[PDB]
Amino acid sequence: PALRLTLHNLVIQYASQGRYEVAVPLCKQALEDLEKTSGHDHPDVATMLNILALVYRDQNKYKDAAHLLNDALAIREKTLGKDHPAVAATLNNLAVLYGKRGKYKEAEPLCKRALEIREKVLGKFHPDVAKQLSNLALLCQNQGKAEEVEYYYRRALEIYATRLGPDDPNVAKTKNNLASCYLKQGKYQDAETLYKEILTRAHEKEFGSVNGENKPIWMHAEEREESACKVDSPTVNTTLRSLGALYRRQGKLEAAHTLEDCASRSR
Amino acid sequence: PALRLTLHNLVIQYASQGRYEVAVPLCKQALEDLEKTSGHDHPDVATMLNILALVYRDQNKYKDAAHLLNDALAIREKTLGKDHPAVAATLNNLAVLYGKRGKYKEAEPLCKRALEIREKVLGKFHPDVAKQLSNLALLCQNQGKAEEVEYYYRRALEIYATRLGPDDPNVAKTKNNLASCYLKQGKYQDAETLYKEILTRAHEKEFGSVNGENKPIWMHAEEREESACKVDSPTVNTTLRSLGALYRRQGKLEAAHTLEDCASRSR
Repeated sequence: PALRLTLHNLVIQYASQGRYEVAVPLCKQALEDLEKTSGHDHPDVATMLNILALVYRDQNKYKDAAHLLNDALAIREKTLGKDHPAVAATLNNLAVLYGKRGKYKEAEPLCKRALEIREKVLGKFHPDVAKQLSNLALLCQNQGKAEEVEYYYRRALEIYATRLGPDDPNVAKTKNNLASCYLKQGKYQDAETLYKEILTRAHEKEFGSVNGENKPIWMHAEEREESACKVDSPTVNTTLRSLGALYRRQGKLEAAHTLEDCASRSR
Repeated sequence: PALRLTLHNLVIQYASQGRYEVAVPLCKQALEDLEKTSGHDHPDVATMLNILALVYRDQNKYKDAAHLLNDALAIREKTLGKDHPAVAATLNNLAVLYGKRGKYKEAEPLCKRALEIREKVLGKFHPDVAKQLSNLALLCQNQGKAEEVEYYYRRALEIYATRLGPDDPNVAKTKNNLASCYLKQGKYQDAETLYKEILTRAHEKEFGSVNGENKPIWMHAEEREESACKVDSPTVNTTLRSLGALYRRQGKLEAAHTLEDCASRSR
């Protein structure tokens, strides 16, 4: 573009940074008009629609915001084509707007496609891609899609656990999420295993060499069923409670009762 | 006993150590006769019947061997009572003899009871329990009771992985055993996950912090499917060949070659 349509454009981003909407929305339009007269339907017209869609979302004009991104998407699909990185960002932004209104059904395909493009660009095992998974799986954690969200969380965990440390929060969060999906699928043992993994891993993040007399809380819980744990971690607390429902289901009531003992003290 | 019936006894064990049977069994009888005249039915007679039963098993006189252990068991149950550690060993030895003749059905309850006693004595999570759970998983495996095998290997792995280091061979061995169980049931995903866990863990036992650009072999294998591992560990080699077979089933033949060529180089 001419350094009119570029400096014009440079301030759009500039004044909106200090959240100065109203100011910016008007300029962006004046730009798009100049662009659609001096070169249409072109990919730049789409980049501007994108910024305008973002500003509308921030003003809670969701109907208007969504409409623009769809038109920016169609422009980018014609020009830059399918599998293009800029098409991936647009699909995500539209999936976001759809999720904000609780339209999960129509958000899933958009998010599924964005992930496919992201795998082509970055590779199947990049962690920018692991985002897309424990985000796309959490699309279907709303839709109760379970067999798919078993697949996507396993794929997600596969990347998180390997590419990042065992003390990374995404690992425990994905494990809890896969744990709930196993519970829903009546695979109680498979859920129990995952919960034990979180607690065992977390026990080792402070209590060194995991000694003979140094056992994780769940072991003491089960051994107590033959009749020192204050941890202010929010994810651990949830794990503590969630399994305290498995121990109740199995009739291991004293263990399950002992699973609130460190969930309500450490909070 | 009198230092006649003790030194008499001391040589039983002594001459049988160098596998000198024929010699020993005659003495063991002479001892049991002296014991049954000078104090019957008593726990020591049972210990001698035990040694006798062991010697008979080694001479392949299985009918005779099993009959004696049953009588030693009944003596120990009367004297030392149920839940006594010495009863546990007897039940295991009788379960062994029954397994050697392919009588798995009648061996399972004996082995199940021995485990219950071992849990009372040592606690639900002592390593010696994981030895029973592995023997118990293997008997069920011979009966084709896969759902129970799955249960017993999960229980054993639970102990091994937690109580012992992640580099402990029992972990990988139990994981391979559970994987085969999963394969037999047609639960290919659950087996694939286990195989990947072994390789990922083993990758971290030399290649430090598991960096972004430092991925495990199976990742490189799958990423290669978009078209440096010499490890002389025998268990790992098996895992590589097994996961390789799953990729072959999925039609990911290039991924399969990657792991297979790694195995055949490290042997």
